[PDB]
Amino acid sequence: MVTIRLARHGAKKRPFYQVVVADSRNARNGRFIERVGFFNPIASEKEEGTRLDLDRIAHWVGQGATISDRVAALIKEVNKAA
Amino acid sequence: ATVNQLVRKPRARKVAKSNVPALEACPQKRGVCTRVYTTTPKKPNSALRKVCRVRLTNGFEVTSYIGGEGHNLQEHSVILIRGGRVKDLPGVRYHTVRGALDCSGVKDRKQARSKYGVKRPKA
Amino acid sequence: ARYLGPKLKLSRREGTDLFLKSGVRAIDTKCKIEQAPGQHGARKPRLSDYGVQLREKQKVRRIYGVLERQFRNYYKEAARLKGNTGENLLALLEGRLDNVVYRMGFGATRAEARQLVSHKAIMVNGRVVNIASYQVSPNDVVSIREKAKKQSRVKAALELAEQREKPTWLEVDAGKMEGTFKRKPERSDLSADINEHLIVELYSK
Amino acid sequence: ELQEKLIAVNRVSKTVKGGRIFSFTALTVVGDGNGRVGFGYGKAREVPAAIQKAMEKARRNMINVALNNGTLQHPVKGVHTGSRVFMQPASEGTGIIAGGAMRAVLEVAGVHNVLAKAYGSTNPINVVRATIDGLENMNSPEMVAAKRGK
Amino acid sequence: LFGEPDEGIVISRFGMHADVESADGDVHRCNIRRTIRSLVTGDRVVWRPGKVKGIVEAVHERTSVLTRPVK
Amino acid sequence: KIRTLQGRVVSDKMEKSIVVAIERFVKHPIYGKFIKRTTKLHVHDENNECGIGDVVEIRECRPLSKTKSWTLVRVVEKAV
Amino acid sequence: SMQDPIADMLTRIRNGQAANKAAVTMPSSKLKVAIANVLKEEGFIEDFKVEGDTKPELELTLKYFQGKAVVESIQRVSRPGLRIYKRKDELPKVMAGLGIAVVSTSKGVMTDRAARQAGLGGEIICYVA
RNA sequence: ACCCGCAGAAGAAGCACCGGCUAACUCCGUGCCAGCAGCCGCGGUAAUACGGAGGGUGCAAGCGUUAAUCGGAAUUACUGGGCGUAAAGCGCACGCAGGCGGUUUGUUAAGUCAGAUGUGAAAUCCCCGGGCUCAACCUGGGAACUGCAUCUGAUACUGGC
RNA sequence: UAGCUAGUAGGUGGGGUAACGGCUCACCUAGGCGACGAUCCCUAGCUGGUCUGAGAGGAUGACCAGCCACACUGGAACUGAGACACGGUCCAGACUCCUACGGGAGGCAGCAGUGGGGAAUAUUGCACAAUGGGCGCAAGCCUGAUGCAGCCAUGCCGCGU
Repeated sequence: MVTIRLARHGAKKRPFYQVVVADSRNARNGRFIERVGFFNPIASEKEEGTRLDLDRIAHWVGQGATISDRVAALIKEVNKAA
Repeated sequence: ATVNQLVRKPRARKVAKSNVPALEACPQKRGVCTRVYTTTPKKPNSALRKVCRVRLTNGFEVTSYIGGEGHNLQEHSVILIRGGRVKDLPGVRYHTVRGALDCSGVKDRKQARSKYGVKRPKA
Repeated sequence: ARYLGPKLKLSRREGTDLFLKSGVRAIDTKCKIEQAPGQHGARKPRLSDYGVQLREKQKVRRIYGVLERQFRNYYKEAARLKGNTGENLLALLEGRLDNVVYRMGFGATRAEARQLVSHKAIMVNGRVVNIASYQVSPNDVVSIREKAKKQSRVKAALELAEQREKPTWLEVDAGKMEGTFKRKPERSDLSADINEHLIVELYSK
Repeated sequence: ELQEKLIAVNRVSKTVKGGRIFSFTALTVVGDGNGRVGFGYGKAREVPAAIQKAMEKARRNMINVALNNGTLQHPVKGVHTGSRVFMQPASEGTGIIAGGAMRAVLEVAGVHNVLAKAYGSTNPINVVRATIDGLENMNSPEMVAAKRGK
Repeated sequence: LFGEPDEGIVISRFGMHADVESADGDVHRCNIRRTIRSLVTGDRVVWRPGKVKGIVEAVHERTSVLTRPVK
Repeated sequence: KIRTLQGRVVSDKMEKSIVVAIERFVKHPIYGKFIKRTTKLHVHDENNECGIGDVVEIRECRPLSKTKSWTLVRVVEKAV
Repeated sequence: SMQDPIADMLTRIRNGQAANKAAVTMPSSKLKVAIANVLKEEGFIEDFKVEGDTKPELELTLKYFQGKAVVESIQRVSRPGLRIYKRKDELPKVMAGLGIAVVSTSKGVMTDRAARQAGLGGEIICYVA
């Protein structure tokens, strides 16, 4: 039942979403499995960016874990994966 | 002091600022004067000071000062207890403040309003 | 806030430069200075060092005209530091836009200086002002932004800017509606009251 | 330095032939160095008369202060009676909250790289005296193996 | 403290107070003001209520015919 | 990481239920000195093959019984 | 003492140097000598010279630091109620920022300076400036 | 979000202090009263303090109060506090527990002394960057991984032996 | 709170869970337990971490993350692995209502809102836009989860004033 979802993070309007693994169970956030990147949609220098760390994701999924479309953002972000 | 003794019964760091017990809590209380009483101060300060016992609802029936010059109505005036005792008064524990709402207003004072004088309208 | 306040009189009680009744008669005169502004309540100065030091820093706070809320903010930043807390604070303080609105010669009084920034009427190359609480950059062409452009305040200010609190560090300009804060304020050029073991000393529990 | 601070003249009471009289007697610190602070106990009958008698006295013996960085060579601790005192070598470049019992004498020493704090007592009489006793002790070294090779 | 002046005879010394039986006959445990001091039981007093507690602010102890040390 | 520990059983007539001391130190620390922090588990004894001063190794296990959850394993030594 | 030898050692020193017993002699225990050595090689004493360990003598010569007593600091801290020597140099130091305070390592007693400084821990067996 | 126009600041200082200490005190009513009054105390005192007036201090859209905490308090002492007498030798013993005993090498390696590695979650705390109207507000990066937890070397130390 | 044990423990065996194991009974053995502080009582939900304090430490536990405990009186099983499920299971009941009055019937430690309590602190809110989780084949739907916004200096940072 493992899930990789985007926890809408960063103070709203600017979410600085942060793609994370958690049990798809929480409607929205709740239980945390482990972090896995970010997608910051507003104005930032670094250490603060937008992360997609495509590799780890793939290990989880293999054995059955799921991913968002704002991870699809992340995935297809440079068409990084796409 | 052998460690071995000490260890057995350890010795307490925290603070140690103590004098006598004080009570309750709830930032305010819902209370009205039992009666509005009047007491002496001390002798060379040769005065008389106006007060009130006060049933609350966040513990303890307190006797309370009603200050500056003057005080509230007798009985249960609608009185506001906004805490107190005095340096010059042992062992009182919540006081009934005027120049501050419920009460009457601290009469013949206007030399303060957050405290004393008037309970001017909290802007 | 500006914090709100009345200017020549003030100059009499704190007794030092803090950069604030800018116009054409300022301090003393036509009504001196130091011959009261009270006539009852100052009648037995009940000083202590708290006093001396209070005033000491107070000057400095006022020298920049900053709210205490903010002043504090500066103090702390400096304090974290490995350094001798004090100095680094001054750079910081000085570093703000209001400070830098008078030192380029747009503002003069903090109030005025700010007044400009405040009313979206002095700019920086510094995180959208409308505020002189803003803090200016190395190269900040602290530049004029509308209804003040070499107007009265600014034009005259660009003068005394030059002589402000010698900004060797921020290139005091305001004539070109600019004022290129080249780099941060440092104790290369003072304008201080305290000493860094009077104020540093002063802060203490 | 060359500074002196007049720590205090002191109203004492004798309690004489007739009334109960009260004096000034002065402990003052003087210092003319980090390496020299001297403090003297004067007697007398006025704030100056006292201070002077202190200063004088103080100037009598102008002695060690915060060797090494304007800071101690080594942190030192002070008793005098029951007084618990403390001073460190540091920098004043690391700051120094320049106390009284730690920028009076330190000031007339001139140095301030030494950070201090006294526990217990409010009595300078013993405590800054103990602070002084606490400052002194920071020795004469004698190598990068000083004590470790005399 | 103050109240309304009224007469009374001091029925009792109330320790701390003095208790005054009024002109009417009404007994009021009264305070005794810092201001007055020539009070004794039997004095006819001006006592006042508060605005029981009373207060005494006038007395009437008539001439000597007995003391202890001398009062 | 390890929990087959060469503790020691000592308990006896403790019918088939003897205990192995998986013993330890704990320091009384803030206010000083070294005490034991101690663990006994009635180990594998199971007819008391955890014995008397039988410095018994035990291997951590299932409860094989109420406390036999340290199976014994060894006995290494005897001690006084 | 009756129940901490280093603390007598230390104290005997204290009382020794105090009375500027520029020589203080007492039995060696293997540590004692060893420590004494370090002191020896750390000016505190310049030497000790020893006889016996189940029998007595370990004579330390305290110098004068500089006319003033060598040590002008020394005292027990390792009672049977107390050790605070954890491995991996999880023993740092106190007033041995001036002197030694010889540690005992993997094997041995050393100038602490060496094991201590060196991260080798060394057990901080006794205490000097 | 952001962005910007207008006039005038229009619509923005009160609030707390001020008898010391403590930032600030007078002038007057009261005034040995009525009171103030954190703490000390101020209350005849013509107030400073009361009470007011006024004046002064100290603050910013705040500024005060309460309830209300660790802090300083080394004031319970770890750091870091105490039995001749200031709160500290049992009446006195014995004495089990407890704890603690010499000594010498040898030895465990356990503790210690040497190490390993994992394991502290995350926040990303701190540190230190960084992000946004400064700032508040967003993040990251070194730093929470310690110790656990477990291994082990040395073995003097320490205890094992 | 200085006392423990018969399901006691163990043994032993069945018994049981998925299963470990008295774990449990059956039997036995006598076991089987605490003054390194047990038993007893309360109290506390408890952590990352909160608080403060130089720290020591102390405090703290937020206004989170992490975890639980707990979600109409008592009882009582389920589906489901999991839930004896804050608005999924039976009665009494409590409790209150239903009720042709028997029988029965009936309930925001989710929310606002309500009662109102207390010092007092939140819209019968908006919103799926995105965000998630669900459902739904799925499409979709759902989603007071949620987003955005409502309501309170209470708590922060500023311009202003």
